[PDB]
Amino acid sequence: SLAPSLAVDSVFVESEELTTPLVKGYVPDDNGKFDFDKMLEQMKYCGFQATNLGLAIDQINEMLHYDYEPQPGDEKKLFGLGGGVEGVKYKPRACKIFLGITSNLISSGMRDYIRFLVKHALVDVVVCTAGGIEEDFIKCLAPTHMGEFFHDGHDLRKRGLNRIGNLIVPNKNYCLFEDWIMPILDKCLEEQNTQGTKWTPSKLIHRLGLEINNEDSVWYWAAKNNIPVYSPALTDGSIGDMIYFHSYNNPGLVLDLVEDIRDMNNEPLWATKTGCIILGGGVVKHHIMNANLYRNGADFVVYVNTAHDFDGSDSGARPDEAVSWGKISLEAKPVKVYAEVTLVLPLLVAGSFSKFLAE
Amino acid sequence: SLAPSLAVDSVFVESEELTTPLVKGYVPDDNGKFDFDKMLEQMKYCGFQATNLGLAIDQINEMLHYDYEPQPGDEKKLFGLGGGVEGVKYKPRACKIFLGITSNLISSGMRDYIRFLVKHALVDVVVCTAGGIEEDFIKCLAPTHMGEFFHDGHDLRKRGLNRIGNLIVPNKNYCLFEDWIMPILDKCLEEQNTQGTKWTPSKLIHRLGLEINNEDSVWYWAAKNNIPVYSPALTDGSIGDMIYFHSYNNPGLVLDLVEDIRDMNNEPLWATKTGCIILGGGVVKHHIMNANLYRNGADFVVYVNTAHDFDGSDSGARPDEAVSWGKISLEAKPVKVYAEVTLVLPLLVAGSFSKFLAE
Amino acid sequence: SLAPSLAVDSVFVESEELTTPLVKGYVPDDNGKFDFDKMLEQMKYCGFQATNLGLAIDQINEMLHYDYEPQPGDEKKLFGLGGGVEGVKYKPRACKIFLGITSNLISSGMRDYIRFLVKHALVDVVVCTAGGIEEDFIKCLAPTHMGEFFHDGHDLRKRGLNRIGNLIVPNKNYCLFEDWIMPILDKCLEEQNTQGTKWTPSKLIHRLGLEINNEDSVWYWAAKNNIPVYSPALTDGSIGDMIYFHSYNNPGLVLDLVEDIRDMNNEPLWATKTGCIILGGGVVKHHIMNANLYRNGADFVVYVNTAHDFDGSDSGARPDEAVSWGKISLEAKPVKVYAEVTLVLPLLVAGSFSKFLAE
Amino acid sequence: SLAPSLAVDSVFVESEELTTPLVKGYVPDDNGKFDFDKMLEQMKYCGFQATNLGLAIDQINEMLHYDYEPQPGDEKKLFGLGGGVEGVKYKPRACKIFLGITSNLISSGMRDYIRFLVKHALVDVVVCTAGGIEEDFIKCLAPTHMGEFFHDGHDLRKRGLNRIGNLIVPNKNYCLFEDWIMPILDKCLEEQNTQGTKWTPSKLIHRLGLEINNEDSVWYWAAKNNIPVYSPALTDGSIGDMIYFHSYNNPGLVLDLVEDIRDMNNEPLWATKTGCIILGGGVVKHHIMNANLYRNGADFVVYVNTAHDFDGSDSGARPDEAVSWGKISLEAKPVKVYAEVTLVLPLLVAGSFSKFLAE
Ligand SMILES: NC(=O)c1ccc[n+]([C@@H]2O[C@H](COP(=O)([O-])OP(=O)(O)OC[C@H]3O[C@@H](n4cnc5c(N)ncnc54)[C@H](O)[C@@H]3O)[C@@H](O)[C@H]2O)c1
Ligand SMILES: NC(=O)c1ccc[n+]([C@@H]2O[C@H](COP(=O)([O-])OP(=O)(O)OC[C@H]3O[C@@H](n4cnc5c(N)ncnc54)[C@H](O)[C@@H]3O)[C@@H](O)[C@H]2O)c1
Ligand SMILES: NC(=O)c1ccc[n+]([C@@H]2O[C@H](COP(=O)([O-])OP(=O)(O)OC[C@H]3O[C@@H](n4cnc5c(N)ncnc54)[C@H](O)[C@@H]3O)[C@@H](O)[C@H]2O)c1
Ligand SMILES: NC(=O)c1ccc[n+]([C@@H]2O[C@H](COP(=O)([O-])OP(=O)(O)OC[C@H]3O[C@@H](n4cnc5c(N)ncnc54)[C@H](O)[C@@H]3O)[C@@H](O)[C@H]2O)c1
Repeated sequence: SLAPSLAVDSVFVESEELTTPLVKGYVPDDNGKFDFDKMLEQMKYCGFQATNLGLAIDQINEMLHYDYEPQPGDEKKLFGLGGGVEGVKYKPRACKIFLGITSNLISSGMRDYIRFLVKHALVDVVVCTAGGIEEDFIKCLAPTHMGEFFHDGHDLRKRGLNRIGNLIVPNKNYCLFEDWIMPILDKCLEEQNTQGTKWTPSKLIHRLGLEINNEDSVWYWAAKNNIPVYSPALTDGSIGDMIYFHSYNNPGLVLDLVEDIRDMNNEPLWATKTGCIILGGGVVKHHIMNANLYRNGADFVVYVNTAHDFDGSDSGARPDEAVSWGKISLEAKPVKVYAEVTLVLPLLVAGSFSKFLAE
Repeated sequence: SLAPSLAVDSVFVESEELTTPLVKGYVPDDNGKFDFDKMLEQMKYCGFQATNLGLAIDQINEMLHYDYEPQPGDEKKLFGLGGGVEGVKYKPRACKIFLGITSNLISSGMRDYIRFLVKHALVDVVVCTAGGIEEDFIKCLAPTHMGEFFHDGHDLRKRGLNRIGNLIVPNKNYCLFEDWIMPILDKCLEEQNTQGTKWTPSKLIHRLGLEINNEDSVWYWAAKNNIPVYSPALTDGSIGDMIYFHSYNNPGLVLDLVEDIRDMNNEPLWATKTGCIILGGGVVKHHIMNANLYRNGADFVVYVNTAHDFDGSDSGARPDEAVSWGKISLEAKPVKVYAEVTLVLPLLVAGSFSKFLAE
Repeated sequence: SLAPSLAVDSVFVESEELTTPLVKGYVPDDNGKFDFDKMLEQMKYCGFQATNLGLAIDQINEMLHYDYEPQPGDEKKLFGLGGGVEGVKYKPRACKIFLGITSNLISSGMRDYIRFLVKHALVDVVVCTAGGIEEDFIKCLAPTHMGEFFHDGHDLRKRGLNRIGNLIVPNKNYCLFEDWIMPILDKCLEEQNTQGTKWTPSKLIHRLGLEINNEDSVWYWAAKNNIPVYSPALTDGSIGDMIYFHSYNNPGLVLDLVEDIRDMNNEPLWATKTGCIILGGGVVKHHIMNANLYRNGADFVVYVNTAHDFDGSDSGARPDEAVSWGKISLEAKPVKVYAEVTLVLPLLVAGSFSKFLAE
Repeated sequence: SLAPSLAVDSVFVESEELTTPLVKGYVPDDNGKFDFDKMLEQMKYCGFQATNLGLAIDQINEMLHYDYEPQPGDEKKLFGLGGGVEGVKYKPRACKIFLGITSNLISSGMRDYIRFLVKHALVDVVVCTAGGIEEDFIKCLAPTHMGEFFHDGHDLRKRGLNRIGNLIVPNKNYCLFEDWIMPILDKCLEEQNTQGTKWTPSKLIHRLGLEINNEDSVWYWAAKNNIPVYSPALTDGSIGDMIYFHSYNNPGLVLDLVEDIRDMNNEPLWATKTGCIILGGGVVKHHIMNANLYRNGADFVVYVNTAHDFDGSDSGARPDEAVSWGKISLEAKPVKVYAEVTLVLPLLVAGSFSKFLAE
């Protein structure tokens, strides 16, 4: 017959002519050569989350390269200056950068990428939950092993093997942590009692960083570079266990949240611009983004996480939700990559931080 | 031709005869009648997450009905006794029950289901992040409104409308919270200074529950029933904001984590059995499950959350991972429902808690 | 000191006064009674996906109750008339309804809810992938059993036990299917050869429905009610296996896609309005939504699935994407519930289809 | 006091000493240099999905390098020989390789990586849904543009702009496709009528590949290298639309599934070993894995997809489920990467296919 006219008209509508960029991947070379830099450059034009990874690289580079001319009479406010450690290259920046990491990222090999950022003061403030605090120190005492996601936990428990995803922390590691930290907690309580020291999570994490005295440790580098590290639920993990058992041997330690919320929420107020790089969700994400409401919004933003907004969670909220709160500025152009961080962070570092440090 | 013999042999293997239950849904009645009780009863045999919901109902009923005969010379250790509020039905239990909730569940209408559990002391300890603490009190001052997931946050911010998923909290609600809480913080600091009171998150949440003095509030009922509520990152939210601004008007408040980790981790040690019901992930999940390591494992367990274990997160970890740590006992038969809680909790309550209370 | 003025101004902005509905859950009764109808009624005001479930119930009720006055000279075009089966209640409708289901929903106990809809001609066209076609017939020969998600597949294979999620299909079930279907395929090929019959997936599924001749079967009811069932990849499953082995014993069967794409894409063109209810994603979702482009868009739409749009997949695309294509009309108000269907479909049926049938 | 002895004993259990590999990331160089090869090499030891990506690279390299000594009297059965195109490097292999791709991967820039594999006959059989068939040809006529996930579909439709995730296909592209394909369908129907040609999806896709006659096209290279391409729902997309409208101008085309299920399910039976690389889920995943049941299982397997098994879907099923069916051999060591393919495929190619081609 003749096809229905409504179908013809609906399937074959006219379209606007577009001048936007085109979708195009990197073409691997016909001789087997593989150009990683062209691969990385084309991610922005590959679509779906590869495109968001490219936009996130762009966003971090805007943080690293932001500059301005101070108002008459003002001096320039700079960040990333470092703690003057011999031989360590630092690069001053006009944008202050906050890093949030979930604890499992320190369990993973991302620890080595994060350490690189903190060693060179390429971020200025870190928020990390308690697991990521303690496991950085524990890794200076004993390693975490490769395992598998599907191995019966009954068998692991009978062997004293604690599972974190497809990783294994033998429980002996925590006995070694106990041996290391108990004399430090004794000294901290002695200083509280005799010198009036008022402990908070950030002050304790600074002290533990100096104590571990080991260049393999992220929080050692944070302490050496005077990078504050906040962790308002610092007792939610093995450090909490150590505080628990310590307190029956030596009672009276106080760990205060109030001083640390003053200090955290004041962190974004001096800088001309702030950038936030949030790897994972939960407390570290809300703590950083809420602090940035105090300056009427973060100016540059990257989220990388596996959450989605359909459950109403803070973890899953899009950057757009944070705009409604004032936690992201009205002028920002934020980026979320929907991905597991171990697949993403290495290429983010290659495309932004490392290139910047090489200038 | 003749089909390949390897294909014949591989496609048509013999099978073992099984005596396990059969998959079978509820058959709605041909006249339009719908029997919700038969619907609920058949979930266990429907497959996929409906089956897990049925198993979770079974698991909670095992918590509610667990009983034992004390050893010679011992008395029976009971829970769920309540605070003797007039007219309120309570039901003593030999299993102690921990409830963990993410903050957004209090933003949602799940607040009414959770309030029911706390009012009747059908749970004994709650862990809830700061958002769920404050928004329960705020809802006694002003309501949260229905919105949508896709409404530009630039427009919302210009209108002072804070978005939580598809919900809206007008910022005026937080000004009302400020008016309500500032005199309380003044009094708490006065008691710290003159009576030596040592504030912790759980002690403060108890006090705020009594202060709101309103039967619509979950944490009012927790305080009246002497149900401890822990929240180790209590500053990660609007209460943190209020503490911040209060502290410039009236400095010196201390909010201690150490006493609260002693108290939290001792909560599981008296009971003959413990059950854990964890709605959502993050801090509330780790805090409860880790506490239960101190008794060598929780005995009954239900998780309901939208996370998955592939990212190595604590939120996404299966119950099997907690077994490896000793946080779930070797003899437990735990259940996870992979689902958004607002779709699940009402039917869990119908199938377990409500039926129990009606006995 | 004095708190920073920028922080004061940013945290305490003024807000617009709102007249939108309020978030409010159902309050279970203090004596243990549980009112499922009030539970269901309040889902719309509970937030997150409970709200979307309430909106989806509303959307389906709009399909079931849509009515109009024909233009002068026209008669009213009605659907849901049924096939005149004795004793079966039917309810004519002016909105034509398409149902899409993934194969695993027939493996599950949702088979009983879907059968209810098809028996009463509460939907007019179904699209279902091959697994859901064959397993409906197989369940008339032998049942599917309950199993578990975590049981080593090496052990299951050695026992001839095929796993579908937490369900088990003993391989003997497929040998029984072979015995049942081979004489039918013989007859179909005989009719092709002697009567010129031109087989398509929808024509074959109709024939298999009549052959099974069993009121337990969804596709039996579809055939009796002259509900077309499309499945353009009908060979992607056990029916494909049976066609394969049959063809070496008796070659020449032809199964044509061309006639079936004419017939599928013409299905939406007569009705005054169309509604689409898509349970799961993949082929069934694209096939139905694309067909509705031929009328310039579906008028009412519900999606229920576990996919997300971040991967660019057709499965994960929001209704908004289908609007851009013309597959959903510009005036529609579509609804997606982000959830596993076994947790959702029973309450959708209770709130819409069953209530409608009871009128 | 003294800490409870049960807590001491439970928190500080003894652990087995392990000899398994250690978690360790790549350490970016302190001068800003970034070694992509060491990055890639360390993924296996980074944890979570980076580890699975490393294992997937290993699995593909096992496919590419598998070799064997034929039994006495047999000759070696080889694959990847190519179609003798001048200048194109091919590498014979004893393992036959199946590639499955969802349609959106051809919409994306992954088209360029996939084309590389097909051009060099580094895979032997492809299964791709209809969207990925047509959009490869359409891209030879007009490009796909970059867009965004959040742009109102009402506005896009009024402009004739079809959205695929964050990509845009102007509808004019489909009018150009119509102009290109209608004379081909005319000729195919002429050959059916005058020469008895029996069209199937794979035979049509071969013909369209030769017709486009363009080295930018994946399916051109498949046809030139005699790589069969299966697509049992080939009408589920724009090719289906074109067949629809063509059939009213020129009726009688038949597109048969039966011959194509014989041919697909026979593809795995000759090779000494088979490997399956499945990018995305749905039909392409089931079609390939089910075919491999016919040889009693695939020997090497990589899945990369964003699905999870909790919904019982075929898309979300772990490799372990396919073992239960016999679709994966009992001796295989399969790998799934839980990730969006655009973030994963480039590094899979760099680590396996490209290195292999360079030998
Ligand atoms: N994970 C550990 O190693 C460990 C150890 C001890 C204590 N804990 C405690 O558990 C509690 C909760 O842990 P948490 O705050 O680190 O967050 P979490 O593990 O609850 O994760 C929060 C969300 O962040 C996202 N996320 C997590 N890992 C991701 C990844 N690799 N890639 C992308 N997104 C990811 C996910 O959406 C997840 O749901 C903390 O208080 C922590 O101290 C954790
Ligand atoms: N959400 C709010 O209303 C709000 C308000 C103020 C502050 N905050 C703060 O954000 C921080 C993180 O929030 P959080 O600890 O409540 O958890 P979260 O929002 O980070 O969620 C943790 C994980 O729990 C799961 N989850 C969340 N909601 C779920 C749901 N409805 N159904 C099933 N699973 C769900 C998800 O996997 C999610 O990734 C807290 O410190 C909180 O105080 C939240
Ligand atoms: N699953 C079986 O029982 C079975 C048996 C034989 C053959 N197959 C074949 O596998 C192929 C692919 O299967 P399919 O088309 O049914 O879809 P699928 O299993 O590939 O699912 C497609 C998407 O739909 C969503 N989905 C699936 N189940 C869901 C659920 N319970 N709740 C919410 N969303 C859900 C998910 O996002 C999933 O990724 C088909 O050709 C089918 O014939 C399946
Ligand atoms: N997507 C298009 O461009 C397009 C165009 C026309 C027609 N269609 C039709 O839609 C139907 C369904 O599409 P489909 O079979 O391609 O699969 P799908 O889009 O239904 O995806 C199936 C599952 O595969 C996984 N997946 C999809 N994209 C992924 C990604 N980038 N990374 C990781 N995992 C991913 C996801 O779990 C998804 O649920 C097909 O018949 C197709 O022809 C699609």
